[PDB]
Amino acid sequence: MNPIIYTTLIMTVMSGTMLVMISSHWLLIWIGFEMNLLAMIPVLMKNFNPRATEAATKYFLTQATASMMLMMAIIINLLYSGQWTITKMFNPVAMTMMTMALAMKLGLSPFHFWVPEVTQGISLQAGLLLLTWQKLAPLSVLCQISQSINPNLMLTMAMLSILIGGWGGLNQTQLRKIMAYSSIAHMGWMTAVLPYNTTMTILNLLIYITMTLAMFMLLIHSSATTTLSLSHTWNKMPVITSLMMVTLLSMGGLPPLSGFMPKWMIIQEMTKNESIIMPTLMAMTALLNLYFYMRLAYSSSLTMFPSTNNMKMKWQFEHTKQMKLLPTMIVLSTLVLPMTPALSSLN
Amino acid sequence: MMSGRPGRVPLQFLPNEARSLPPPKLTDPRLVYMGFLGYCSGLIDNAIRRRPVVSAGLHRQLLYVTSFVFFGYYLLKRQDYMYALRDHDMFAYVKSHPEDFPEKDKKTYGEILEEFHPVR
Amino acid sequence: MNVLQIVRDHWVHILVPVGFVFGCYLDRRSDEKLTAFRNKSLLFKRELRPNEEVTWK
Amino acid sequence: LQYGPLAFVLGERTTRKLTETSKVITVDGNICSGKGRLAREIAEKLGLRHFPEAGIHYADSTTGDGKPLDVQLSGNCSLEKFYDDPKSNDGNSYRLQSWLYASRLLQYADALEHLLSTGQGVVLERSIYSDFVFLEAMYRQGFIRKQCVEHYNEVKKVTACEYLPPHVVVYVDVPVPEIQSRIQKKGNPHEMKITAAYLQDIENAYKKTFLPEMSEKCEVLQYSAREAEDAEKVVEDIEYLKCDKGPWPDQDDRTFHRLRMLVQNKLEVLNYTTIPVYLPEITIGAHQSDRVFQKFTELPGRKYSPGYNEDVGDKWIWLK
Amino acid sequence: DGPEKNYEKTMAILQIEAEKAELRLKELEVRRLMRARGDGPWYQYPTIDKALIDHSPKTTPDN
Amino acid sequence: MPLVYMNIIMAFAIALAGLLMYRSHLMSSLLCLEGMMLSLFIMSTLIILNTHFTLANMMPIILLVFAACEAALGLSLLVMVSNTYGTDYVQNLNLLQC
Amino acid sequence: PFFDVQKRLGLDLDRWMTIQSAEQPHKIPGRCHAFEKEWIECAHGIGGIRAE
Amino acid sequence: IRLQEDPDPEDENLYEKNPDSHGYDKDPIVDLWNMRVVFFFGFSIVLVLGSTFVAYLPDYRMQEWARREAERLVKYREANGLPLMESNCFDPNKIQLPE
Amino acid sequence: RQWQPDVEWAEQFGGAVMYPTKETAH
Amino acid sequence: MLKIIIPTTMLLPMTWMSKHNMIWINATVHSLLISLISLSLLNQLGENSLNFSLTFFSDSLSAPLLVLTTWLLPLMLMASQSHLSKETTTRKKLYITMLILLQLFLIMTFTATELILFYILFEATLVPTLIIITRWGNQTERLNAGLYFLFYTLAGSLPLLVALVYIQNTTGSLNFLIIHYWSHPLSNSWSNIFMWLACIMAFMVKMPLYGLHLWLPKAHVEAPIAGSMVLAAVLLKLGGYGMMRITTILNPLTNYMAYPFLMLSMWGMIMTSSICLRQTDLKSLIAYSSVSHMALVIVAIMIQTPWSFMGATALMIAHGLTSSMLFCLANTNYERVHSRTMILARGLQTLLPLMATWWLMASLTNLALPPSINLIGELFIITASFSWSNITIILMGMNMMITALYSLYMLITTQRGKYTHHINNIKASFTRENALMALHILPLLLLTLNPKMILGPLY
Amino acid sequence: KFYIREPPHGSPDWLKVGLTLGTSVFLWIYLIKQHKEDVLEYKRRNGLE
Ligand SMILES: CCCCCCCCCCCCCCCCCC(=O)OC[C@H](COP(=O)(O)OCCN)OC(=O)CCCCCCCCCCCCCCCCC
Ligand SMILES: Nc1nc2c(ncn2[C@@H]2O[C@H](COP(=O)(O)OP(=O)(O)OP(=O)(O)O)[C@@H](O)[C@H]2O)c(=O)[nH]1
Repeated sequence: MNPIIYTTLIMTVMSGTMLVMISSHWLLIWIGFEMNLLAMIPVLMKNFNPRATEAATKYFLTQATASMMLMMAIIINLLYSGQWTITKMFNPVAMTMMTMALAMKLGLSPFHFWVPEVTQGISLQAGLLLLTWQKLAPLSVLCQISQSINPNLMLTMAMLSILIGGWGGLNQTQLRKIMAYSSIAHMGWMTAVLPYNTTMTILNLLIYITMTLAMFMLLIHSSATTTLSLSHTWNKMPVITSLMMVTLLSMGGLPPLSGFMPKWMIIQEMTKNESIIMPTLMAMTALLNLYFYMRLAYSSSLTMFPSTNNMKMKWQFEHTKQMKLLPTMIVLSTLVLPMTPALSSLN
Repeated sequence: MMSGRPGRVPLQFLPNEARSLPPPKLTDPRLVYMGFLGYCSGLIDNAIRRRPVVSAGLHRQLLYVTSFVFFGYYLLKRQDYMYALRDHDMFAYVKSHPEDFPEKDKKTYGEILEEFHPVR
Repeated sequence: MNVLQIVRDHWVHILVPVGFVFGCYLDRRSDEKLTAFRNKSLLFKRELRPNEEVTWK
Repeated sequence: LQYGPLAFVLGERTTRKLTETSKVITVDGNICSGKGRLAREIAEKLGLRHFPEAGIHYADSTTGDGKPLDVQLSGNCSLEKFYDDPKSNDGNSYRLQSWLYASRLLQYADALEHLLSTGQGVVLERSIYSDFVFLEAMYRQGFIRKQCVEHYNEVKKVTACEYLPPHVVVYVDVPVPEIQSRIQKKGNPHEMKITAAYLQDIENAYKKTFLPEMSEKCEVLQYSAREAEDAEKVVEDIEYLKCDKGPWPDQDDRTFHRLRMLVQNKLEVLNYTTIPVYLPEITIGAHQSDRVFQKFTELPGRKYSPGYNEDVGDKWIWLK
Repeated sequence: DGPEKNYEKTMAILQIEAEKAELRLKELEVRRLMRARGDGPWYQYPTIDKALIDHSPKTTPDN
Repeated sequence: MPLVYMNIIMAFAIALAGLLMYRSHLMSSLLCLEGMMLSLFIMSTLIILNTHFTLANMMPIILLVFAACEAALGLSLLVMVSNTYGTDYVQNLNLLQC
Repeated sequence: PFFDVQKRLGLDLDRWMTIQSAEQPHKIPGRCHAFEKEWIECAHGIGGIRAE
Repeated sequence: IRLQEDPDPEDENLYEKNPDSHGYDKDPIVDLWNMRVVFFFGFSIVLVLGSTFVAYLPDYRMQEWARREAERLVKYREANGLPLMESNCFDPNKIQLPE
Repeated sequence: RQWQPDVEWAEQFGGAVMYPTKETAH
Repeated sequence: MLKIIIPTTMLLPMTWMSKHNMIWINATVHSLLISLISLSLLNQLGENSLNFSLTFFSDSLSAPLLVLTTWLLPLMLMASQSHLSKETTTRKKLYITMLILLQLFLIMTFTATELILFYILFEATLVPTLIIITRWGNQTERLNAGLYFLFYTLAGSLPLLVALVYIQNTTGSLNFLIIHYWSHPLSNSWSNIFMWLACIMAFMVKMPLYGLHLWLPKAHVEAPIAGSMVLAAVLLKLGGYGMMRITTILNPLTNYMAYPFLMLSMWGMIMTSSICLRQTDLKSLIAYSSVSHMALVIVAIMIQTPWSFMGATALMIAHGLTSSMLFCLANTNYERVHSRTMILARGLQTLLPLMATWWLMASLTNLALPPSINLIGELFIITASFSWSNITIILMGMNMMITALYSLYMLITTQRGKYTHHINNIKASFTRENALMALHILPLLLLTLNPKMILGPLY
Repeated sequence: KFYIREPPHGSPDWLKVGLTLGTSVFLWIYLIKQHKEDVLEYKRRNGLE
């Protein structure tokens, strides 16, 4: 891809997301979604392998189904209310239909099998983009319309995302798949906290965005895609694996690392809303995420693995890609807990 | 909680009124800790690039801590303003609704019948 | 004797002592923020000394 | 600024600098078949620069002072052990072949970067496409196991396809018995201990897969020993061939950008040279890898990033 | 230091933390009330602004 | 809540069911998607024409505008699956399962 | 809107089409202009939770 | 065995090179200096001086104050004949009994 | 010498999934 | 407490930049001055807890444990450079950093004022211990050890977090002083029963209670020596300390649900002790003995009697010292033999007379020979339990009996016999370990002389 | 010297270094000026002094 073309496509993805997060008209929000979908496929197809074609397809048809469903909801709302403004749904059917219409975009419900597939098929950089930037728009729409959600549906969605993500992550050695399942689990956390206080949803989303950025760019700088290849990084470059394990402990949410602050704050919120079984359930089932986080950490830094002799030349040559914002990203990824009350800035 | 409060103007850090609050002190432990994050970010940056993490690129580390402190100051001012707004909306709503905030006819422990549990 | 090497070797040592002094300074600069009840507890509520204008620093 | 996406956005192309004289050549042949001689002759006759045949320490030449690092630190294998004791459980032979493959890979990478950056043509002694002749010739001689051969093929497919074949390649045809006599007269005791069947197998593997599959990728120039003796005629042959075969013509500036991106990142080039396959002569143990990496770190100029090591004579590190 | 040190320090700490505690309780109750009724500065929800409405005489008289 | 709306909504429902079920090909699913789009256009047009929301008649046009764009992108995806696969069927599209 | 840039810049991008009572071309009234106008003028600034 | 591994290093005892080894590190001078610092700080100023500290704190739990007020009120109550302690720790008169 | 992972320990999860079944197959 | 926090934090740069040879010396000496500074913290007001600031306070329960940790920190430093000699300087510096971060987290835990902050640092002790156990471990199931330890701790930790935030919403604050002064009676509601279970089971997991105690025979047995002693000596005390803090707002319900767990410990302390008798490894035997002693501390906690609390605190301190010393002795013998079965090297009393002694009073203190603080801490709990219920005594009376058996059994089977002829690597006793057991033993008898300090807040 | 080729950062870039210090001093004196403006403005807001 011509670099200018790639820049324009990225700008169009960002412009679609911005149009979603700044427009009041429902049609304009859908137009932003459409621009995002339209510009996302070539980014995946950048490397042009059959894996990329497979993943880009599976991405497309799911998103297209979700967007058409979103139109069905918008049109029903207009029919029953006569308003395009993004305030609240005046027809229960329209909203209990858009809840999953906006869900396949996030990929949390049983509408989640597409996420690991697309993540594994496409390249790692576009995987970072898909798992970080492609979630602000539907989450923004959900935040705007959170006033009129059916809490039972949204909470069931969040529970299923958490449970299946944590369980599926236990049975993959490819980094892209277990990161997709981790993203599903974090989607479940944020979507669970969504109906009560959207500020905690924003805080968890920001923490997840920065921390997944740090994790993925560490993966890119390590040039690893399978567990064995990542384990081999210790001989060539040990500081990457050392930061890997700390960032994985943050993935699991072990305090005093940054990853606890959302998991903590979310639990503080819904227990204020008389919800006690749900926070305990999520707190216990995050251990499934933690298990494969520690499995990845064990065979990356905590136990040095059989290396390859040709790495004698690999140590001889340094890196060239700068990986901008990485050292800052690790810092906000591990130690921001003492500045927890700063979440009031979001509110 | 406050995204729907009347009078809010979107997309601007401090809404002018916040200057009536005491600005956070430059010594503030929250601010200096955010400066510490600036130092740490320099350490990883040198370590991430195979550099003498302590002595390499003094300017780069110096830029890191300075940048963190500046955004640290504005975040702290923004942080304190919201908490001040939370208290303002609280007490104003408390005064505006006396019936929903009853007062308690204060009495001492000598008249409270607090049951005692024999610890056996 | 190469006293510059002496200081370069022995400047590891000063960190904990200066940290101790700083810690003492700080938790001294942690009671002046809690003078809300100086000579106000009824048990120790005594008069204010003519030459000593506070009960505790 | 080094060439990146920003340079293409700015307008830094490479079809502009690349001309007809910008050629990448490899002069290939049997052992001591005069390939280095003829490569040098075509080099300074056509005006093109010359990178010598990549060996164990060519990569050692690329980085730092260029002195050949310790054999243990630089791939713990020696050509002398190959020549003296061919069949042993330590498997120095396949380690030799793999390290030579990766060294020639980086040699071709630098060569491609050269004529895609400054436009000056490049000449070489053998390359990746002639690298397999050795490994197959050895394997046919009861030398290495087929698992090593399959690891070699899997590394070749995933670390050679991203590169593109040369412009022209010259073959110096010297008969194998003449090669045996030449090694007799050479004098080095290690090359005495050679199987003539191995030399005939090198010749066979050359003109059975290398030259045939070459002919469909670029233009081949088979010269006999006497024919390649008169270098003027071979250089005037390579001048007038057609220079119109292979993927070189149908090579847009965007694929030029791709190949420059690939060559400029050496860690990318040899990223798949260390794929996890766990071969008996390839897995350096955890303890051995730890100690050897520490030894490489204590070696001067290999502890910090190139240009930051204070022990070697750098300066301004504290504002660098 | 003397016992009065700890006595007055504990007075200040206890007063400050008790104020924090019942302020938190008041926060919870106020949030519940304002979310339930909406007659307060926060928890307001967006509604269509009236200035968008056009009052000029249309083609149909009894619009 | 009148009658024609029932028929258009029901047509959209069957088109949603048809999209969410594949049999062999990729073109058929895309056709079912554009049928969903057709039902959406007819429904929205009916709604806005009935309500005399004159400023909103552009909305079905923009619907069709992005409709054609998605159809084009989907069939280019099918072009690539045919180029790397010879055919367009989806059951043989399984290389990403592991 | 999530990040209402329109009110910040005072620029109209989609608010003209949001409601049926807005300034339509050639002053064509909506079918239910009067009811929409009354409902909108009723619950303006009162709050989206008090409106119901 | 498919894994190039060095032989396990022998368990190297410290005494073979300097017999005076204190079991701290290889170099005798820094080994000995670590000896001096531990045998100084662990025992002299922490074990001994610390024991003088803990044996000689100021008033602990005000037990001496407890005794020196205790015999005072025993003197008072036993002299005046009042029971030396009251079955109630708080005056029943000021306590308003329910119902 | 503490146990450092060897080849057979590495292969315990290096491929497909680390929980192999008949569904994993090949 | 920043007169102890700030120097501990600033101890990190010293090791992290010290030379290749000075890290051990500098860390040891400056940790010794840190312990000296924390020795002051034994200064305790009669009844008022020393409230240094809003977020930091100490009383007669937190201060002895804090002094124990600070005095302990040089001991891992002295016990580690034997098995850490052949390592890169950066790796050694990080091992030291893990130890300092562990001690720092323990100090903030013991001096914390709000229950949520206590939970934060209490659990946050997991990470440095996890790194120590996993990376620097030498045995096989160290990787399994880390998983078992982390998951066992967290499975109780998270419900505790939910209970604490619920308490904050309901009561108003998690501050210890508020929840004690403004304490309210707890009704026998089943939701309150589950709240009590959430507030109790985390600490009882780290106690450990019988049954869910499998993380110690699979964690302490595997960790490097420094990790092993910091685990057994203090990290076990975390649950007891937390329970002592939390039973203020857990009454009068406790008694009704005290019945299952109490006897679960009371019976359990027998089985563990029996498991000690038929052991094969020294470290496993010490771990099971630690489980039994901590179960006795559990019983002391759930009696909720003043005497029970004082005996509990004394037992925590004495058990920490004794377990650390026993683990150090086991490491010395194991390193000398490079194996851990307690049959490979026996009859070493003659070869190493000072080790023979160190083992003798290590066993004696483990056996609770009076008037050592171990014996008085045990006996106070025994008397409190007898006051609560008489029959307890026989079970109690069984324990030390079986304890005494194994308390001498290993000493009989490791030094009190005939040496093994084929082994010869047992060299002269390096004075490092002998000195280390000295710094273990003399404070034990010193505190025996004046047990009013380790007696707890009830004294 | 050691490296046959010139190093990527061997001789430091006077340019980027110059901007680094130039922006850092900017951030510092803007921070100070802002703090003084806030403290004086807060003093005159509620009429404290
Ligand atoms: C108060 C300021 C403290 C810091 C500045 C002063 C430092 C010295 C403090 C007093 C020391 C008195 C005894 C000095 C003995 C010196 C022996 C010696 O020279 O050892 C040097 C050596 C390291 O090698 P090198 O330095 O190169 O010298 C040998 C070259 N062939 O071998 C070595 O082992 C190095 C020296 C041994 C280590 C000495 C202990 C260092 C720390 C001592 C103080 C600890 C307490 C600090 C706080 C006190 C107040 C509370
Ligand atoms: N195993 C192995 N050895 C190789 C390979 N390429 C080159 N070598 C060795 O590198 C040296 C190449 O020598 P040649 O160039 O054939 O002959 P020469 O004696 O240098 O003389 P000229 O051909 O005239 O330069 C010999 O030791 C080869 O065995 C390869 O792919 N594999």
